[PDB]
Amino acid sequence: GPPTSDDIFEREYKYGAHNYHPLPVALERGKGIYLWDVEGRKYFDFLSSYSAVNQGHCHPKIVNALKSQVDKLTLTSRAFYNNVLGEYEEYITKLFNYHKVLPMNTGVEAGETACKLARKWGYTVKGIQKYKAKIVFAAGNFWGRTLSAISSSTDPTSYDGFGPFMPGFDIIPYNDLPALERALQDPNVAAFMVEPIQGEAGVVVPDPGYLMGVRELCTRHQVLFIADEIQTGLARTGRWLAVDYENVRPDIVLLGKALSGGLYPVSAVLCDDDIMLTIKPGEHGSTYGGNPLGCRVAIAALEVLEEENLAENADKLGIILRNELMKLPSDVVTAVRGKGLLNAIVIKETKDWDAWKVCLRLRDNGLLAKPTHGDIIRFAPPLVIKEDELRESIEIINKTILSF
Ligand SMILES: Cc1ncc(COP(=O)(O)O)c(CNCCCC(=O)O)c1O
Repeated sequence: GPPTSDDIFEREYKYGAHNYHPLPVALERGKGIYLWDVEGRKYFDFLSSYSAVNQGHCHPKIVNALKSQVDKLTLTSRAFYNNVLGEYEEYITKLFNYHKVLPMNTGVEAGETACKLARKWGYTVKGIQKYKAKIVFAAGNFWGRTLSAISSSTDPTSYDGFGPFMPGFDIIPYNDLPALERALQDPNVAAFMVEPIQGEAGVVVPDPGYLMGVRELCTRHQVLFIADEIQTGLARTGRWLAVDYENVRPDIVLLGKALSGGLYPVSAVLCDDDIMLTIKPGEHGSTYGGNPLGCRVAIAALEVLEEENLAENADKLGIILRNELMKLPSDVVTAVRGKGLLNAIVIKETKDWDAWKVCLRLRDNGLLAKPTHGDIIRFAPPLVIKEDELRESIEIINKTILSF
């Protein structure tokens, strides 16, 4: 007989690393906004694989692209050309209006690529002496699990026990233009990297004008503005890029997640020639980066986001969702924040009542969500959700919260 949910749990515990403690639910199927476990139970997905399935689970067009390409050609490596990569590159660089794209697989690789680009540009264009180039980050940032990524982190669970740490990474508070100015007084600073909204920190939305400030502060000090839109980009927040809300053009744009609809690890780094061309042949790459299969999947995913106008959907439905969430009692839900379909609530955590328990009961009532720490619950359903479905999921969130 097929394994039960408990069987799945014990098997992963026995033969898999304990680097996660996931919400006890064992899914075997997913489609659109919905997930199904081995017992056949139906659930709303309100995490969307950290925006990777903005298009919903197993969106037919992207599945068709994957299936059509998998029979033809999947991996030539970059020692030779394949026929798809140039097509994808032209499409995506004209969609976001940058000169060039460097393809990688995972989001952390896009971040690493951005850091290498920043340092090369600093040494070779800005004249920073080797090796004194600094990159500034914002506290609460998350951009991966490599040693470099955790070296920028202020979250002890990311970095504790994994040092020594990468030099040249300065940290300043988020949503703090004066701190950024002070930091950008150092001429050896090559770049400032920042999330338009801090996802894993708990959907931290900075104040209006922060992004435009950052653009101005980077421009005035000859510092590269790196926007990590891996979670916030691709329709999730109600625009194609979150930075669009303030009409800001970063120097480097990081893409991932929804770039494939969950079908293939594809990330992208976008920038103009004066930054991209600092890296010469043989100095950077990846085995699977830019393989034809991922490129087909990515073209399809981006087409889906454009054709179904998922950005406008996310904007309208996020308005509705936050409105309904504000009606929860302030004595139990202390805050609701977000943009588009990236939202979170903060609950008045107690010794006995926390966000984990809330997510357990939400699961019990057919809605899957992720708690950050003990007091933050993310609400981020796929952008294909309908209003009638969004309501009903809201009705589950209510009832669950007011059950405690
Ligand atoms: C803004 C932002 N940029 C970059 C990244 C890095 O993306 P990778 O594909 O996990 O390396 C993230 C990582 N997201 C992680 C959640 C999934 C998990 O840890 O299991 C992010 O949030």
